[PDB]
Amino acid sequence: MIIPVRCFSCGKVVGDKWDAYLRLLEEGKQEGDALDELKLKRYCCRRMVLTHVDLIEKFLRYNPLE
Amino acid sequence: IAFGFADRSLPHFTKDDFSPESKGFVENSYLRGLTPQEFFFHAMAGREG
Amino acid sequence: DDTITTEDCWTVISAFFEEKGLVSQQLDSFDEFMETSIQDLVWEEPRLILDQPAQHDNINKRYEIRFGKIYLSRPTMTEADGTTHAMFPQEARLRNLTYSSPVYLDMEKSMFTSIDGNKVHIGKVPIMLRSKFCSLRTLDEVDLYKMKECPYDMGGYFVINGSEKVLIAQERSAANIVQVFKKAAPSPISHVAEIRSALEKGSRLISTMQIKLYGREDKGTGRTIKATLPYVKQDIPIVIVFRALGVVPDGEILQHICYDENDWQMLEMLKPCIEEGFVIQDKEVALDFIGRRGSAALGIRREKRIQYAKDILQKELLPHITQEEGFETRKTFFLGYMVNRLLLCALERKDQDDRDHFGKKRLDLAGPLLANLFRILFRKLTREIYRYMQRCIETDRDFNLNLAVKSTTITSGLKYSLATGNWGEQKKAMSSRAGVSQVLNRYTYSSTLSHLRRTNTPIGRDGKLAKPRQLHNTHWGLVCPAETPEGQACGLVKNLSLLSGISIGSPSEPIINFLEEWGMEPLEDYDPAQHTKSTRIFVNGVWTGIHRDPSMLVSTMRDLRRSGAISPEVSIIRDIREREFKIFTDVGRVYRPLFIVEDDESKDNKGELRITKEHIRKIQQGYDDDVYGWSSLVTSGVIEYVDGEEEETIMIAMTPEDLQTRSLNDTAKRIKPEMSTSSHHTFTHCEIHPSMILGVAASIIPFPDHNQSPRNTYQSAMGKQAMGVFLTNYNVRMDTMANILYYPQKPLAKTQAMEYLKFRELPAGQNAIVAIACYSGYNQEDSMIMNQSSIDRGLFRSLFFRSYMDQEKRFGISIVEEFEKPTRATTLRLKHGTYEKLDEDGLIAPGVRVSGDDIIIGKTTPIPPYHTKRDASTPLRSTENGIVDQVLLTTNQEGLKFVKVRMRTTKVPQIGDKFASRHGQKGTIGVTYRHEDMPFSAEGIVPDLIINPHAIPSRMTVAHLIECLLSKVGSIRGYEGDATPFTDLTVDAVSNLLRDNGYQSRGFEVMYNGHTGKKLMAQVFFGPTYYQRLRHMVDDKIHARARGPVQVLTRQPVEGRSRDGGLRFGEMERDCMIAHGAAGFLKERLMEASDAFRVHVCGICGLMSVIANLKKNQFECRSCKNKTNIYQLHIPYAAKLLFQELMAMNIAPRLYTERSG
Amino acid sequence: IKQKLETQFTCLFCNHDNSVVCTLDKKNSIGLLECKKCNLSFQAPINSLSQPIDIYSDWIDACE
Amino acid sequence: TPALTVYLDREIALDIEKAKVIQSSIEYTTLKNVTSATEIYYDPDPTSTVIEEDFDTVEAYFSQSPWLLRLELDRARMLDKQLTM
Amino acid sequence: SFRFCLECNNMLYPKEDKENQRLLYSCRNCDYTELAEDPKVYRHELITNIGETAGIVDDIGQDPTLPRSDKECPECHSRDCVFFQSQQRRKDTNMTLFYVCLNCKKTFRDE
Amino acid sequence: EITHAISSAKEQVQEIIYKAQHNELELKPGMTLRESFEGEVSRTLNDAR
Amino acid sequence: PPQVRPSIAMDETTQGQDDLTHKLSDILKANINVQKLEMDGSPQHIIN
Amino acid sequence: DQMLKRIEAHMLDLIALRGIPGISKVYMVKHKVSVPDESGEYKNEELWA
RNA sequence: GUUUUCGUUGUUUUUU
Ligand SMILES: [Mg+2]
Ligand SMILES: [Zn+2]
Ligand SMILES: [Zn+2]
Ligand SMILES: [Zn+2]
Ligand SMILES: [Zn+2]
Repeated sequence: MIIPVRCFSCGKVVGDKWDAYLRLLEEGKQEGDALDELKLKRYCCRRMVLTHVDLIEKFLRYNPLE
Repeated sequence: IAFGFADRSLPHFTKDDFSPESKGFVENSYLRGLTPQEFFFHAMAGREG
Repeated sequence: DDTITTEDCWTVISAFFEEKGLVSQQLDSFDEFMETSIQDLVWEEPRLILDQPAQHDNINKRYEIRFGKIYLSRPTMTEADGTTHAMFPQEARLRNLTYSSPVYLDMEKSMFTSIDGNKVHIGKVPIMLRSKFCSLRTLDEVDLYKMKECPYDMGGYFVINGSEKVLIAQERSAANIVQVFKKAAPSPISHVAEIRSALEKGSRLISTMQIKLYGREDKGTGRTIKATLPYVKQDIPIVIVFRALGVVPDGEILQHICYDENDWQMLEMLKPCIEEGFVIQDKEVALDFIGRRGSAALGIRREKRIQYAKDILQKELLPHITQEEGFETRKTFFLGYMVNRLLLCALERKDQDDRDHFGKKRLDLAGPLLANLFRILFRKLTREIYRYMQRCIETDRDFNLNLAVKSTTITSGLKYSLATGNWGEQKKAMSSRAGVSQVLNRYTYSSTLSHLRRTNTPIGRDGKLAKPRQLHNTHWGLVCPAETPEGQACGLVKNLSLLSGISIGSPSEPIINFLEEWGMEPLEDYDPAQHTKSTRIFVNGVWTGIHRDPSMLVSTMRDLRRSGAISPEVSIIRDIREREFKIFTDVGRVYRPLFIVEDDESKDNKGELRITKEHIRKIQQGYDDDVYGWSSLVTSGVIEYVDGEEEETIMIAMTPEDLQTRSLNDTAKRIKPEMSTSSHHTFTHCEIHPSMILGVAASIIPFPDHNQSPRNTYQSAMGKQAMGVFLTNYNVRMDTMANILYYPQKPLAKTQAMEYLKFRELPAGQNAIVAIACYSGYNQEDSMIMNQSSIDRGLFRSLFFRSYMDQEKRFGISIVEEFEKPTRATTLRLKHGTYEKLDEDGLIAPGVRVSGDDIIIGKTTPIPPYHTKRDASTPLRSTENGIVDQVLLTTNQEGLKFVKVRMRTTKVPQIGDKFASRHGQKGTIGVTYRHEDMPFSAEGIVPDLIINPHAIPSRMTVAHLIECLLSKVGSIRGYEGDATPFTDLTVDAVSNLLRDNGYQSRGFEVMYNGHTGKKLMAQVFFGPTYYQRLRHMVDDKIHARARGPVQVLTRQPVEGRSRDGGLRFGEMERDCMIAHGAAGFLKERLMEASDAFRVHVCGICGLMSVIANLKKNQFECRSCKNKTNIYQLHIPYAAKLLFQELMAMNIAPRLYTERSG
Repeated sequence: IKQKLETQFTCLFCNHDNSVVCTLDKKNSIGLLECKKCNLSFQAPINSLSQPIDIYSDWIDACE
Repeated sequence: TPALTVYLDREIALDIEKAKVIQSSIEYTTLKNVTSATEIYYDPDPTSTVIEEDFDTVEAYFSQSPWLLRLELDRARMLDKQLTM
Repeated sequence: SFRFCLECNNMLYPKEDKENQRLLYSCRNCDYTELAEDPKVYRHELITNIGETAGIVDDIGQDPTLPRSDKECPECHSRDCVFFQSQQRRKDTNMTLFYVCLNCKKTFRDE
Repeated sequence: EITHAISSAKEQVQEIIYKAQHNELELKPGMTLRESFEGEVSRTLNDAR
Repeated sequence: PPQVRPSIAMDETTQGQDDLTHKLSDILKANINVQKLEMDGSPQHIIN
Repeated sequence: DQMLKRIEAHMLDLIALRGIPGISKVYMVKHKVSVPDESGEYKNEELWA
């Protein structure tokens, strides 16, 4: 859950791309070209976004105590 | 590796299948990967050890 | 219609799980429990009669109670203040309650004084959390969104007192089968024909019989046969019991035994049996013979002796065949043929009976296990009505009838069996099975799923053997061949395969009708001459007919099971060679769905699949083009269930390639059967996928078929204990341990069954960068080198949660302890920890930075008598730090406040932390190095972790190399790579694509020494891999003890890292020290580091019998009046204990400080 | 070698526990029985497949 | 594994067939090893027989209880044993 | 081959009548005393190789799991046949596979 | 070379199969005919590997 | 000595009596029963 | 009749024909025993046993 | 107030 702020293998600012990545996904688009559009050049940065697993949406769909 | 079933080591082999593939001789290397029958035979050997 | 590919097979498996799933067996088992099993167990004896024969003139005042229908209620927990509410599982967990519902019955009364409705509460039944009567069954997901349950948490267990207990299914031998074994030669018995003849329905033991063959060859006289019938005190000859069972002439005994009359050897071998039974020439003398040894009482006389022998020949002898009258002729024929099989096995004309083939074994699920336990508990329920309606029948009072029904009868047996683990009664603690029910693990999500699909063989190490632990060919495709426990339980405790389903239990009578539909020849008709080669037909193991034209009937049964009129799981087996046939519908026989290759050679589909792309498209719709579910494929005759006993009689195609019988030089492909002499192969079936021989855990490994099987087993074992994310609502659960990864990552290498496992959604591990070399020298010996930058960014950072449970207690009725802040005045015997964190109610606030030596839950307990209160608090664990995640305040069941405090900590890797790959590659961290010191690539790229090359020569993980290569390729191309076993992928093509990726085909790349930037001479194989964090850390085992608490009895250092345990010095360590000449060292290890007391013993008697007082300086040996000849002894306290029990056993071990000479 | 058996059988005459003695003589294939308190006698036929329990059972059949 | 490492004399240790004879003289032989078959007759006449299997044989050898203790032996097993019936 | 009496049905014990000096098969329970077709009393061969052909079932030709072959068939002459072996479990059971076919069923050797 | 070595060993195995299945396999000292077949095929396939 | 079979904590403070103590109590109560077997009416088998 | 069978069964086993009792079989075994050379060195010798 | 106070049976699973 939640993409890392900094790239584990490299250290590039990557966090502010997730919403953009979903935007790219919506138009039935291939993955790799979209990642390249996201300036993901190092394949470490590339699979970090490619293979990230966000999980808060199920956690947030739980009705909280407040 | 003997014929575990009735006169056969696997249902994919036949009765009295004296040929190597039906009795546990590996025909592959670890590079190539192993067929399911002989994979089960290597499982035999590993569990034996 | 067209050829069947792999993705079509995947779609078939999608239908399979969308209808069945993987809990279907458990669900249907427990539903069968409370839909057929419970009612039958209730009404298995529906008649309760009492009487008062005397006067009232003369009368039979007949108190007669008739049983009736049961009642099921929806879960309601009934608070202890009359504020009754319908119970929700979340509340049950929060308040430590049992997922149990009340049940009721109609035990109506019928009074019959002769001259000669009512709804009581039976008890409260714990319920499996996804049965049809579960509280949240009809409620939809949004309702579930209001009750806070993890949608991926898939039930299948039981909730008792807030603890989740799962009933482990127990595998046991299928009954009602002949079991001839070779008895030891130095014994009068040669071959033991055994049959556990017990009622098929219920699958419960009624009796068994073992016929033993006496004598040897040219030794031990004739080949006499005398078996010990159940409850007889002597081996009675078989010919004699044949006389007693109706057929007194011996030719009838042979007509029952002899069925190949062309043989003379068996005739001359049964001649001695005729000679010895010749003393018996009629049924009367034979029955008296049996009754004399029948273990009955004395004075029964010949008449009742014969009657009891006849009954025991009738009941408890072949009870699965019959217990009533009329089939004693069937008894004679069945016993004759069973003796014949015994004799043929003795002659070794047939291979001796195998002891592992699952076809003779079943699996008792939660259903029949609970059925048996309920049988026990209810058999001690129906009787306490009698044992109370006798003390009141003499008074003939207006009995309430709601006070004689001790309803907690069936509460406590189930509570003890599910809580302690012993399936029986606490009084009968001995001879009880332990482990059938165990606490559900939620360490990881699979720690539940796989946990819900175990099997166990409860034989015991009574005789070690390898057969219960060794994999067998019959285990192919039916169980996971890599998932096994460690040493003590390795091989045992076995898991299913992926597509398995268990027979929930169908009535056998429909099968009886299906078989009798083909002109069955009765067992009475079975004759040596007439039926010289006819087919003997058996049901569930009971021999129930003969036939001479069996091909038509077996074909019809096969096609009918393809149709669905026969329950699709019912096993049909045709023993062509031994002129036999057998149908099995008993509970516990496990089946796999096989693609139905046309076996009747009448079409091109012979050697092809009945299921075609039409069926695949229909399934892809999810419905039918006028529904097409999984049962649609099963009942359409294109896929059918098969058991192992059926499997050994069928020939199955591995992949869609060898279906049609076939008619170069590639070093990246596998091998099918050669087909050189056997030019033809009519495979009757084909698996949906060979990769489905795997297990739930095995469906995780990338190419598990390219690595050593022992490493595959190690992977299977470590997979359940690998760190990850178990449940979505981990927070609302107050569990002993909870582990959640900061950043779960879907593996770059994936299987296709992965897709079904939803591993993208609950991934265990991260894709981190590894390079192979020997750079630091610290990578040796299972150690890895780590990138510090990734750790700082949080790679494999995680969250741990620990829930402490506390509660107030009732010493009396009003005497209660309270959760309050301990102080120096009201509280005595305080502890050095800081109590300040407590505020008003002995509860710390949520979010405070808790640590050890600090009280988190304060409790004060009364002292038995002004200043009569003791600290009973439970502070945080000494070497544990973190922040309080959550504080739950509730009550218990009745009246005491119950608090659940979960504390949260962040875990970060450190030198020594344990990790493993998906290829058995396990090790700890050896050293961590920062970015600048480790070498970089041409693009200046460093790995996250470094491993030892020495694993490859030794551990030989080719699949790890393939995984790393595919990982590089996927990361560059930006997609999820597939690693499903038994697929057509080739490494050479991947290397070519890597060339296309502008990278070296074999993955090598120049590193530049981090300290110097110099091009390291070799080009380093360097890229991503999917690894997993493991439960074992370094700092949980660091433990030093110079002096701590000592055990209350031994006066020696305690054991256990929890309570400052000492190092238990093994005896081999003593021996090696002795060989090392370590006298003083070992002495002080036993003197100062261990128990050491000084005493004053006598010099006359030489015993410790001396009243001793150092301050008084008086030492009087009351034994010998010795005061001056008293010696001081500084010896271990354990020596004092030894001397003590030696004295206590009236033994006098006279210690002497001198030498008698 | 003859084998006396100190049986625990109780006869109906003297109501003395530990009184009946069952001795089998298979040299002549003929059994034997006595008592130690009332000193009764009993005889039953013993074949190649006969036991002292058979002796007592046949005695129960005969006397009663 | 009861097994005795008998060392033959130098001249036998360089010999085989005499060593073979010693080996056969050490290998315990009973008719049990070499008995091919056994069929007991009650021969009606003590000094002859009425069966084709031994008529000429007993006519040649005979030149008491008529019950017959008859058995057959294997010629090949005799010659492998290096014995005769 | 041993047999039982018609009415006694117990063992036909072979014995001598000294008056005639011939072999009998006389049941002891009753007066049934039959003559012996052969004065042979008890045949107990110490090498057993019989019975491997008496117990043959008809529908063995309709058994799908059997191996195929290019081996020959004297009777059915099918060019795709099955091969089984002697039923003996003896240690010295020679691995002489007795070939068989769909229509033959005979226990014949193609050695 | 590996492939043809394995194939040649398989052919030798099939030859041993034929000899055993027609009793043409000469008996080894202290090694029964079927077990001789199994053992010699084992030796052959180990030689293959 | 009581040190040998001390008050062993069945629950933290609540001590369950030692197995040795239990058995000693049983033996001694049986012994006192035997001591009572003489002065009372003991019809033969009761003493046994 | 019975005594004839008893004697037959007994003497099927209690007729010692030849051989040393307690020795079911013997093996014809080589031994490469070392013996010195007349010139002074050593050399192995095949000796049967 | 120097000092200063927890334990066991049974059950399961485990760890090179
Ligand atoms: Mg270790
Ligand atoms: Zn990166
Ligand atoms: Zn003294
Ligand atoms: Zn008497
Ligand atoms: Zn008769």
